[PDB]
Amino acid sequence: GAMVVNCGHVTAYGPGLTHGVVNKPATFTVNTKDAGEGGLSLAIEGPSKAEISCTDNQDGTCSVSYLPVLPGDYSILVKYNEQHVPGSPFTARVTGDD
Repeated sequence: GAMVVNCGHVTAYGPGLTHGVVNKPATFTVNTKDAGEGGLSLAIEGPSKAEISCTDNQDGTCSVSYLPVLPGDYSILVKYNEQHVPGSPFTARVTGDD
């Protein structure tokens, strides 16, 4: 196992890779810390689809924002330069309220 002092050039983390909330915005964080200013990409699968928005900020992240509209096992596909990341895929288990 790794430590916090030796992490990779580009990472994806947060509760939005592993859980969800139907009809309220689901989010997680990505960080191109030695990879660059950005340029990575995503795709999301499941029983249903999402809009996969993002925000630039001033903190160096590529902050991802999506919206699950039906309860399900929403599979994140992270890619870095045309191929998948070292920990891909991920699966956001979205729970419902109605």
